[PDB]
Amino acid sequence: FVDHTIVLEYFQGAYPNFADFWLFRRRFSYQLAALTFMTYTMHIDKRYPHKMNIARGSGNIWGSEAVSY
Amino acid sequence: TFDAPPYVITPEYILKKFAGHPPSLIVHLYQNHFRFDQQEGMFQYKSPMRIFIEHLRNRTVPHEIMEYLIQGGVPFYEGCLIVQVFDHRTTVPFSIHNHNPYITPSPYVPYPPTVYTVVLMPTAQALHTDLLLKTVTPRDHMELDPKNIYEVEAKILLATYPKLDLEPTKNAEETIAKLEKLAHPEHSHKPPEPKVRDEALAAEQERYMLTLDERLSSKLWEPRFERFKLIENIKQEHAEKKEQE
Amino acid sequence: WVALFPMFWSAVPKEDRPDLERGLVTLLTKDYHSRQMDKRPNVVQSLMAGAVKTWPHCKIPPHVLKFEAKTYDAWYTALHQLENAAIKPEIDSAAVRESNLDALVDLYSTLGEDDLFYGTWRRRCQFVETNAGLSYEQHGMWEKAQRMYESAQIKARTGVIPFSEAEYMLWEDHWVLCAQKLQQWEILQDFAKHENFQDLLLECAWRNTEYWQNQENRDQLDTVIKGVMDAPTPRRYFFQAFMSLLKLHNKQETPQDFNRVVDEAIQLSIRKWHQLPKRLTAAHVPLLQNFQQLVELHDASVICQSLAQTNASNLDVKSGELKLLLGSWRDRLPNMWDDIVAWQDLVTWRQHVFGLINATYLQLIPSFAYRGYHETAWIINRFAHVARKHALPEVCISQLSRIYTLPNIEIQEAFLKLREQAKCHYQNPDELTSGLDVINNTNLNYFSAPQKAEFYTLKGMFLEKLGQKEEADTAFGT
Amino acid sequence: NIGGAGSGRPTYTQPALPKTPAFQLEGEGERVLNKKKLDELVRQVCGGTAEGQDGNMLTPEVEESVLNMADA
Amino acid sequence: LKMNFDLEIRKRYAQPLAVESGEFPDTSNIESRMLPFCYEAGLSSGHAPDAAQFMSIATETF
Repeated sequence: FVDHTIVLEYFQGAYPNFADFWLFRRRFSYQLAALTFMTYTMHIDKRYPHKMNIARGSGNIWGSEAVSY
Repeated sequence: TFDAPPYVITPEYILKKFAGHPPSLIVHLYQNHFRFDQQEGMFQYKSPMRIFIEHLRNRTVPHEIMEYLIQGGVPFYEGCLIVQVFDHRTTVPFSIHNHNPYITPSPYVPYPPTVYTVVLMPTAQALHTDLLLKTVTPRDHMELDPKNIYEVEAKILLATYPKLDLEPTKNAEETIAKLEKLAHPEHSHKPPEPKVRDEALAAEQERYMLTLDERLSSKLWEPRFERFKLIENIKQEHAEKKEQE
Repeated sequence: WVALFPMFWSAVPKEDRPDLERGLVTLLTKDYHSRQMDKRPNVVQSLMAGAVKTWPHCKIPPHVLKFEAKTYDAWYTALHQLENAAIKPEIDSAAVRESNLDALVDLYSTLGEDDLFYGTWRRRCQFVETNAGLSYEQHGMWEKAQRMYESAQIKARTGVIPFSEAEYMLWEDHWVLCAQKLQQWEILQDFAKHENFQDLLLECAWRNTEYWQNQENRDQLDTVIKGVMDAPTPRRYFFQAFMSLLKLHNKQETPQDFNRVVDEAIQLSIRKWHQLPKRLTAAHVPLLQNFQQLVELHDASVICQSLAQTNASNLDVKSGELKLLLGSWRDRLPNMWDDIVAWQDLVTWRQHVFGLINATYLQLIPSFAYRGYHETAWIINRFAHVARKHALPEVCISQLSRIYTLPNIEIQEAFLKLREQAKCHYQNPDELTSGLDVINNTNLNYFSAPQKAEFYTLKGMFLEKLGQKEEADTAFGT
Repeated sequence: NIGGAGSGRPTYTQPALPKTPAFQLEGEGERVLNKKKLDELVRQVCGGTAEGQDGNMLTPEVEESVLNMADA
Repeated sequence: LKMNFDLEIRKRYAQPLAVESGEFPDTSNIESRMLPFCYEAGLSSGHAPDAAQFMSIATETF
C-alpha cells in the first residue's frame, strides 16, 4: 500500500521551479530538527500525522496540540 | 693480520662461521610493498627502491646505498651481508548508501610467515664506491688524500688475495684443464637473450562521463607525507627556539 | 524553448543520441558565449535547463555543468542533476561516482553551504579519524579537529590499510584552515615561504603591522603583489589598493591613481556580486564586508590627506576633526555571530590606520596626540570579548595579555585597563591561583566606586567556590 | 589559474572569467600519435613504403638509440 | 619575502624520459622540461610563450 516516496513525490510536484524546492527542503530540515528536540525533551507523546502542519510558503513546521504526558 | 676469505664464498661457510651474530638487515615482504624492521613508512616495488629487490634476487651488495648503510652502522661479515626475509606476501566504494556505526542508515537500502636467510657477496663496484666515499669524507683535513689511493687499494688487494696460482703449464691441454678447474659460479652464466618489443563502448562511456575533470581524467600514487614532516620540523624548531626565551 | 526541447528529444532515435549529446557538449563550451555573460536570460541557462529536464535520457558530464553554472548563473539547475545522480547513478563505475561527488562538493563549497559539505564528506571517508575531525570542525572545535587530522595522517603513514588521494589532500587543507582559525601565523608564514604559496604568504605578512614601515620590505612585497595580479580577484585588488594607499601616504603617488585603483576594485566586486543567485544566500556576506572595507579605504585616504596637509604647518587643531570620524567608525562593526576571521581582518586594518596616525603625531610633540593608543585598546578589548563569546581557548587571554606594554598612561587607557582586569575573571575551574594572587594585591581601588564594588563582588563570588561563606558574605556586603 | 596551491582539490576553498580546460571528445588520442611519430618520420626520410608493410622500419635496438639521441 | 627556487628544479625528474616510455618528445614534454632549466640558470621571469613549438620543430629536424 504505502511506499517510502509519497511525500517527496508530492512536494516535487508542488514546486515546478527547482530553486524553490531546494530552499524549501533546506528550511524543512532545520525546522524538523527543532521540532524533534522540542517533542523529545518534554515527553510529548501522541504525534499523529494530522498534527504536523507544513507551510508550503517557507518550510516552517508547527506541531499542534502539544502537551506533556 | 686478518683471516682471508676462500676462493669461492658460499652461503654455508658464511652462515656457519658467523652463527650466533645479529643479522645485517630484516626485510618484510607484502602484497605490493616492503619495508625494514624499524621503518615506519613503506616502499613500493615500482618505486626507485626496486634496485634493492633486484640485488636481493642476484645476491649482490647494493653499492648504490652504501653511504646510507654506513650512516646506519650496518654490520658486515667478511664483506658480505646476512639478510632475513619475512614473507607476509602469501562495499560499493563511493556509494552514499553504505552503512557504518558512525553514520545514519539511509532509506534506499533495506536495513543494516615464512622466513629466509641469505648472503650477499661483494663486488668491485663496492670497493670503488668505498674508496670514493673515503676520499670525500672529512676527518690533512680529508680522511684519504687521493694520491694515496693506489697504495691503499694495493694493500687491500694484498690482504684480500693472499695466495695465487703461479705454477707454469707446459702445453695447451694443461692450460685447458687449469681453466676448467678454476671456473667461478658468479662468472659462468649464459649469454643473454636478444631484446624484443563490447567493452570499448563501456570505456568510451566512462571517458565521456569524466569530461572536463581536472585530476581524475588524466589518470584514466605514492604518498610521502612531505608537508606533514615539514610542519613537524618547523614546529620543533619554533618550540626549541622558544625554550631559550 | 524549455517546453519544446524535451518533446523533440523524445523523437530522436535511441541509436543517434550520443552524437547529439557530444554536439551539445561542444556547443555549451563555445567561446563566443562570453558576449552574453551579463544578459540574464542567456542561451547557456536555457540549454542547461532543457537538458536537465530530461536528465536520464540526456546525459551531460557533471563538470561541464559545474563549470558553466558558476559563470552563467545556473547554480540550482546543476545542483538538481548533481544530487539526483548520487541517489541513482547512471553508470555502475567507481570513477563516475567519485567525479560526481567531487563536483557536488565543489558547488557546495562555492555556495557557502557548510553543513551539506560536512554531511557529504562524512558519508564518503574511510578512516574514523576523518569522520571525527569533520564532525568536530562542524561544531567549531578547531584544536580537536587538528589533533584528529594529525592522528589520521600518522596512522595512514603505516600503510597497512589503503586509502584514497582525496582524503590525503583533505587532511592537509583542513589542517591549514584550522591553523588559520587558531591564529598560528608565525609557523604558517614559514610554511608558505617553503611551499611557494603566494596568497598565504600575503595573508601572513599582512598581519605584521611594523613589517610595512620599512621601505625595503614594502618594495619587496610590491613584487609579490604584482606577481599575483594577472588573475585579479577581490582580495588581490584589496591588497593592491592597500599598497597604493601606503604609497600615497609617503608622497610617492597621486590621489588620482588611488581613486582609479579603488574604482577598478569596486567594479570587480559588483561584477562578482552579479554572478550569484538573486535571493540572499550565505555567499553574499563576505561581499558586503568587502563593500564596507572599500568605503573605509576611501575614508582612510581622506584621513591621511587631511592629516599630512594640516600637520605640514604644525596646527594641532585637527584632533577634534578626527574625533568625529573615529566616533563614526566606532559604530560599524560585524555581528557577534560572524566569522572570527572577519573580526581578525577588521582589527588588523584598524591597527594599521591607527599606527599611521600615531607615527604622524609622535614626531610633532617633541594628551591630544595619544588617541591612536586609546582606539587600539578599545578595538582590542572588543575583539577579546567577541573571541571569548566564540569559546576560543587562550585567544581572548592572549589578546588581553599582549596589551601589557602600552605608553601614555591616561584616564581613558587606565579605565580600559581596569575594564580588562575586571574581564580577567573568566569563571573557569582550576584558576584559583590567579584569583588568589589578584585578591592579595592588584593596583588600587581608589579610581571609582562602581569599579571597586564590582571587584569586591567578583572576589566574593570567587571565594564562594572555595567554600569561604562568611568571607564572601562580608565582601559583597561591603 | 595562478597561486600555486593547486586545482581540482575536493576541499573547502575566484576571477570573473576563468579559462576552459582542454579536452578532446573522441579520437585517436595522444598515446597513439606520439608512438606513431617516429614511424612517420622514418617514412618521410626513407623515401616511401610500399603497400602492405609499414611501422617496422627500425629494429628494436635502433629505436632506443634514436630516443636517447632525442633526449640528449 | 623570498621564493624557494629549489622546489621547482626538483620537478625535472618526475616526468619519464623518451626511452623509458617510448614516446617521441613533443610540445608538452618540452614545455614541462623548460621551467626547471630556466630556474637553474637564474631566469626568474621564465620563457617566451612560443618556445616549446620551436624546440619541437628543431628536434624533429635534427
